[PDB]
Amino acid sequence: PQLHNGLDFSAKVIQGSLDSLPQEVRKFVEGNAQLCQPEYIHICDGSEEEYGRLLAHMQEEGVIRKLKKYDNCWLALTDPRDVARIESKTVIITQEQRDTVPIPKSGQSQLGRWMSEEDFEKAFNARFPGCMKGRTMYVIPFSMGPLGSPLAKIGIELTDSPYVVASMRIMTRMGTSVLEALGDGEFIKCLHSVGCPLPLKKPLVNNWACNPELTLIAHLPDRREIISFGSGYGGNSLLGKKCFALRIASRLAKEEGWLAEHMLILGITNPEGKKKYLAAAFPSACGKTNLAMMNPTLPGWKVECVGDDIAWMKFDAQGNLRAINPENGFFGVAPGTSVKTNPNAIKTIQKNTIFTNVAETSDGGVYWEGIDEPLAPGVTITSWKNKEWRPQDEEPCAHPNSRFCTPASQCPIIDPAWESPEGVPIEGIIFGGRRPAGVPLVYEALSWQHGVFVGAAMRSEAGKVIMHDPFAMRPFFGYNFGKYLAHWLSMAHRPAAKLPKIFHVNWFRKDKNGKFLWPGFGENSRVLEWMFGRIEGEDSAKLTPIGYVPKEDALNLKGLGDVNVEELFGISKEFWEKEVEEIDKYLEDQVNADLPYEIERELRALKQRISQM
Ligand SMILES: O=C(O)CCP(=O)(O)O
Ligand SMILES: [Mn+2]
Ligand SMILES: [Mn+2]
Ligand code: NA
Repeated sequence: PQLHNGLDFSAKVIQGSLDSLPQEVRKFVEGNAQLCQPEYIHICDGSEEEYGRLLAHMQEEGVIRKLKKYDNCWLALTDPRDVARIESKTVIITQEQRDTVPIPKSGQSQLGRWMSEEDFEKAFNARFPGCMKGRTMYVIPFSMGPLGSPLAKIGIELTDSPYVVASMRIMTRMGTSVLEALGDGEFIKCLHSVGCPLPLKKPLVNNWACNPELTLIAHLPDRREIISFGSGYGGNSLLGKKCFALRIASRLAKEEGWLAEHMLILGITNPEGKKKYLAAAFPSACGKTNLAMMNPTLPGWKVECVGDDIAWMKFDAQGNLRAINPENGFFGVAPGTSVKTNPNAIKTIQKNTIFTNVAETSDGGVYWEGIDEPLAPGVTITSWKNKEWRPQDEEPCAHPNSRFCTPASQCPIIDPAWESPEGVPIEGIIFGGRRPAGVPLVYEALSWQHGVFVGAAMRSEAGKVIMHDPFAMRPFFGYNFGKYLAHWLSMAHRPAAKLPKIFHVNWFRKDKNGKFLWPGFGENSRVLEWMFGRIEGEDSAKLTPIGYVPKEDALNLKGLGDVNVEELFGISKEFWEKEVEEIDKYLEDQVNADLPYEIERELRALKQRISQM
């Protein structure tokens, strides 16, 4: 309907048709075109042609550089103001604050950031009107999870960033077939703008459009909407990555009886052909990608990657905990990725990969701190800041949060079931963190409820600072963490549910001198072997106040040197008295009225067991 000419955006569509879009998709696209005023609308088809052309166009405009050493690899260097997810500008909108975050007893909440609907509407009106003037609005239809999966969920992302389009093609399954699969079904509304309408009011830095001062990443779970403004970077712009897959999804999971978790998924096979799938939640910088793509040292063992970041998990009718990786690629921290640390990642990123904020070598290759391979004499480096770089320099050549964005299918050890619509059966869940002192290499929770507590109690070294990161979900809870705990605990009361064994690992315990007590990397397969046997009901465990640890001689330590098993598995009453006390204070403050009875009980139990040693 029109008395004039200015609501139908059909004349502005440069690929696809508004008419062919499902009713509700058209309304989403058109309504936002009316608001943001793009010059053009491009309905993404996800084709190789679309992709290659968009890359070459970004290359034309100096937005990306081609890396000539590799096969179809690209490099983007950002405005230094726009280099990471910004938690302090990340918010969830609900009617009641308590539905989003528990109300703390003493201080400020570390478990989320609530914004009122009233405050958001003002913030929105101050940002989005006219924001895409002079730019193309790209419409990205994407599936989170295998296209056929009953566990999968579909989104539509509108963006004015070609970089976002290119990265979303890698990180999700996107294009025409998603629109066709969707039909008149429900979808998550994802709206993004770099917030730099043309003509530019402010200087463009490093050909990277962004609006740091107005950056805001919002989630409206009740409206099924993600709305993000001002950042073109990673988690802020690739709206499938954290906004959808963790924040919105955890809330949907809560409603629908499943789990959306910050977990890798791997499949491990023993030398007798028996295969098990495990999930693991680690905070930042704890070797998550390393574990997911591990090359095991133990003969006859195999490790295969399903995913390295997000797990969507639901018990089936038979009581199996079925998991899918909702992503289509890996968005990994580049620095520290070497042949020693992650050889399978090295093989993956050789081809069809977008790199962000890494150094470039003079022969068109990539470089970063901790890459652990020398350059031929003559090969020079250009840093992520587009300046000549030298190993003697005080500044890093790559940004510490620099990234590779690579197709999952390219992983040489990608699991054969990684896109099976039914998902894979999880038999073990692993929590862990960086703890230089006190916390043994591996322990097993005494029960499901103790296991939930272990997840709740997670702390990790960020003078250094040890901080809480329960379930590795601290920046990602879609709703009240106490209710999230209650949601986990409720799984035990599902009849037929086969509850996975819960373990906790510490690869990072140091001796008195500051030296790691565990070699790690591929040797972590020895810990995985113990876990495997424990799931199989093997008598390989010793009871301690914190859970079960390996018996003496239970862990395969052959081929290692003289590993200090005494200091590695040592548990001190003094350390754990302090540990349980600060967990108690943290939970009381941060979770307060919403702490489930069973978590308090697990806490009392632990205090009691420690009091008796
Ligand atoms: O969201 C981002 O930009 C970073 C993703 P991660 O924190 O999993 O490396
Ligand atoms: Mn992550
Ligand atoms: Mn119970
Ligand atoms: Na740039």
